[PDB]
Amino acid sequence: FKTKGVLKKRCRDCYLVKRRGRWFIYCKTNPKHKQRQM
Amino acid sequence: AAALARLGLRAVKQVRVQFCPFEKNVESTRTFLQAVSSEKVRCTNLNCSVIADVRHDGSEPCVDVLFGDGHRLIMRGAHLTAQEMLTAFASHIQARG
Amino acid sequence: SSFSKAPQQWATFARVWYLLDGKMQPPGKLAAMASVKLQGLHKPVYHQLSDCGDHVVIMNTRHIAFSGNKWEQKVYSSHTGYPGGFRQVTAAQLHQKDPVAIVKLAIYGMLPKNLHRRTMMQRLHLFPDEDIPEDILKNLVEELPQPRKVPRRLDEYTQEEIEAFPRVWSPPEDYRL
Amino acid sequence: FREVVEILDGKTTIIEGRITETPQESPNPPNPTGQCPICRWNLKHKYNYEDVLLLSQFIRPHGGMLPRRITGLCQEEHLKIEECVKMAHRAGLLPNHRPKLPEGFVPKSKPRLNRYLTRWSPRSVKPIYNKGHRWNKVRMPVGSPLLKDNVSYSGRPLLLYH
Amino acid sequence: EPWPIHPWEPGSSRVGLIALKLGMMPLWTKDGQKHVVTLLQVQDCHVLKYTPKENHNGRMAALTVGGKTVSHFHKSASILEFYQELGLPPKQKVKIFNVTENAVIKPGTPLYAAHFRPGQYVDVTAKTIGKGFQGVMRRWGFKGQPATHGQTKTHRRPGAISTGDVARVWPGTKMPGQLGNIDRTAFGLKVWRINTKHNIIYVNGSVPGHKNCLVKIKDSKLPAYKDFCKNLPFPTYFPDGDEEALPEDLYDENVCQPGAPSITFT
Amino acid sequence: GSKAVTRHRRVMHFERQKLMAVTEYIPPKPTINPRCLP
RNA sequence: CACAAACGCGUCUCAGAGAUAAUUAAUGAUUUAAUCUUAACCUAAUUAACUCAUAAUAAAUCCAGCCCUAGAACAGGGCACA
RNA sequence: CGAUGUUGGAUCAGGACACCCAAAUGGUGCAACCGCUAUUAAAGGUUCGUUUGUUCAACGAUUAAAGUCCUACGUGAUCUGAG
Ligand SMILES: [Mg+2]
Ligand SMILES: [Mg+2]
Ligand SMILES: [Mg+2]
Ligand SMILES: [Mg+2]
Ligand SMILES: [Mg+2]
Ligand SMILES: [Mg+2]
Ligand SMILES: [Mg+2]
Ligand SMILES: [Mg+2]
Ligand SMILES: [Mg+2]
Ligand SMILES: [Mg+2]
Ligand SMILES: [Mg+2]
Ligand SMILES: [Mg+2]
Ligand SMILES: [Mg+2]
Ligand SMILES: [Mg+2]
Ligand SMILES: [Mg+2]
Ligand SMILES: [Mg+2]
Ligand SMILES: [Mg+2]
Ligand SMILES: [Mg+2]
Ligand SMILES: [Mg+2]
Ligand SMILES: [Mg+2]
Ligand SMILES: [Mg+2]
Ligand SMILES: [Mg+2]
Ligand SMILES: [Mg+2]
Ligand SMILES: [Zn+2]
Ligand SMILES: [Zn+2]
Repeated sequence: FKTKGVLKKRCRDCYLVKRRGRWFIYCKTNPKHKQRQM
Repeated sequence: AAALARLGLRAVKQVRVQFCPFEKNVESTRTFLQAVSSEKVRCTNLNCSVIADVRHDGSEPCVDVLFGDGHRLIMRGAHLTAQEMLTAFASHIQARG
Repeated sequence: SSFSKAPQQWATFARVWYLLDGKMQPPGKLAAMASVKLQGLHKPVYHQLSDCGDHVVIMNTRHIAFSGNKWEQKVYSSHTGYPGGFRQVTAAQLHQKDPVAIVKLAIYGMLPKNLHRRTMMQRLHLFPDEDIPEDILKNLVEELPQPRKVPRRLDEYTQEEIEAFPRVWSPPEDYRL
Repeated sequence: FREVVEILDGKTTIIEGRITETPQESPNPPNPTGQCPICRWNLKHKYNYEDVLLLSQFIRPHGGMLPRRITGLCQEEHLKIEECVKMAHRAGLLPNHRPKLPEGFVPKSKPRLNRYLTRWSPRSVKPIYNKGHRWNKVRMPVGSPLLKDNVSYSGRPLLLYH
Repeated sequence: EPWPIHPWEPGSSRVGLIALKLGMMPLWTKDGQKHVVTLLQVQDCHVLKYTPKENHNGRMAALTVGGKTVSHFHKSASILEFYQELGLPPKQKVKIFNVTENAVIKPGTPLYAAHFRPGQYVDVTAKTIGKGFQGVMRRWGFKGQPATHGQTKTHRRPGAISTGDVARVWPGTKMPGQLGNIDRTAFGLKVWRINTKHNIIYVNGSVPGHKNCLVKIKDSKLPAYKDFCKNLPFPTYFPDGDEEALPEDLYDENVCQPGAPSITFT
Repeated sequence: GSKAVTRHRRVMHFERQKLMAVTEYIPPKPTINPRCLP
């Protein structure tokens, strides 16, 4: 996970989900694409 | 089609879809037949026998799946949606077999 | 009207016991009217120097309701005085520890900041449930109305009202819920 | 309404789709020319979170909302009704619209805290430890900004942040 | 007329004793180690009054226990009247024990050192040795200033006591004052030996308080020794019930008894 | 004393703040919303 | 250690439950698929704090004098076995 | 400026988290051990010595680590006066 102010999908498999009050880029094929909105 | 392809239909013997095209509630069954008789489903298992029975007076579209567990899954689809039928068939395949 | 001086004085300045049900009521709206009654601002004979102040008995304190996310957002901060002794407890945790605490703090905050605040707080009785001692119960005069009208849940609705309310839309027959 | 029933007998499964009678729309809508259900029944800017008799007309038996393409609402009314359903569910209204779990209903937990007009999810809000001074005050949101257009008889605007 | 005796329960709590700290004695274990034990002598321990659970705490009942006898001529009228109604001579130390409702004992019942058994853990509460108004160096272990490198009249002062900006000293400041005459409890002291003839308990380690002081002893409340009350006499020890005298000395399974084959290693 | 052109938005006088608040734009609002009107 | 004591360099003891943040998954609508949910329902694995079990104190109106391992004074414990 | 007495050190430290250790995790060009980053957490710790008045700095031996700062560059009606 990387904490960022702007979330962008780095591939076609990234999906954006709202959890715990924040926005998240979750990725299963590339786990390094995990982003968390600060 | 992709959902069935990613399921490993190697353990299915015969699938027969019997329907009447001139009815008004066979669209879901026809879509199910198209999804289950796709190229990927054909290539994921070759010994499976897919049959499409066409009637005019039956007025009851139904599907029958016989597979080598000695198991018979019969679904008489008159109001069932195609997506629900596919999900139920996939769940049963991944459960038994 | 033709009372003697002493009984007229006693009647005019007599203390009154009020009841207040706090079930599903906002603690702030409870505390505003409780503080009004405690100060005596509901008496035309009220004065700051006079000791005109009535008793308020609040029941069902454990069943108060906070509007919005105040249960998890509102915090209460205390300091024991010793270094490192600053505690900030959430409203839900404080309610779990002590049901009386939330409404007690609300009334204490809404009361005036003079030395009479302690004296008129001694005249406030808070009970977590409808378990009031008979000594206090025999003193009650009237029960004040609840400031908030509690809405009724769906299964509490009468079948007559349910069928009377119209169907704003017609769902399709083939749809599956 | 449609239901799916499953029958198991001798390692054979049969699923059947049964259609039962469903209620229809009331014969006389006050504004029949409206293209939208709420906006033709004249409930626009008229319902709140506590109007369960209207909010439960179109929600799934397990509390989920119904799709807009099925209900027929305009987008703003659909969003308002979804927010109202969320607020009612959090407040405790609609108690029969939850899934049944006999195994989980036995281990009772701490008593539920009474609440209403709750905007956020109860498990997603962090306590405001700082709370700010008068010039920079951290306000607690109450209700939803989607319902700020509701009719106000007293004339005072709704305090959505307090 | 004894009160009914209830069976032991997993969440039961026993009454305690009020003994006298006699002294300290060496003791040896069969593995060769040497421990030091404290002698707690139960001189005259009695149950004085009983208080119901709902009237005392709402969770456990309270049993009042009195220690060694004192003179009638130096007690107050109320205390003398209470002991006259009870039927016992006045006691020096009076303590309250939180017990469960099934372990209650009738007031006036005596208690003996056989209430505890060799191999057990106990809690010992007593007033520690009072050292009076002590300096900060001995009260809190503060390091002093250097001795001779130029320091003027500061060899034992606490030094700085607060911070300049605070403009006050915090309530938790460590400063010279009283040290010692306060109640302290030692937890988990092992019982090695019980002398029934003299009613003396051999408790492992040290015991707070000076010698010949009244000591409140009870079962250990540590979670590691919660359920050792099962094998012990639950209500209390009754010497007149078993109709068979206990041995003069009851030892633990590892205590080197005075009469020993002078253990040699193999 | 700040210059006429700054980088910190150069907070205004209270009278000017009230003037801007009063003169804030008010968009027209139709009597009936036309989305799902006929 | 030339006081009966003090003392370390010497000896003894040191604990259960809840709770969480980040982060994992189960069921499942808006979006009849999926989706840990600023969607409800019960969910489980989970830091340090922090509270609470639990522990200590917790018998009022005798106090002249004399001792004390109690104490600056005041206080506090003893003065029937001997 | 009809006086707010200074560096450093001794004693005692209060606090912040922008965490050095200890604790729970995400990603690694993460095979394991070592590592590199980021998230959450401040109840508790964060050594002894040679030179230098030294804060710093170099060096020796270790540690789970020898954190960055604020506190009148904390603290001289508590101490030193090496500068
Ligand atoms: Mg002394
Ligand atoms: Mg020294
Ligand atoms: Mg000098
Ligand atoms: Mg000197
Ligand atoms: Mg001098
Ligand atoms: Mg000050
Ligand atoms: Mg200017
Ligand atoms: Mg689903
Ligand atoms: Mg998944
Ligand atoms: Mg406690
Ligand atoms: Mg005395
Ligand atoms: Mg000057
Ligand atoms: Mg001056
Ligand atoms: Mg410190
Ligand atoms: Mg942090
Ligand atoms: Mg670490
Ligand atoms: Mg620290
Ligand atoms: Mg500076
Ligand atoms: Mg300074
Ligand atoms: Mg100073
Ligand atoms: Mg200095
Ligand atoms: Mg000086
Ligand atoms: Mg000089
Ligand atoms: Zn990706
Ligand atoms: Zn509409």
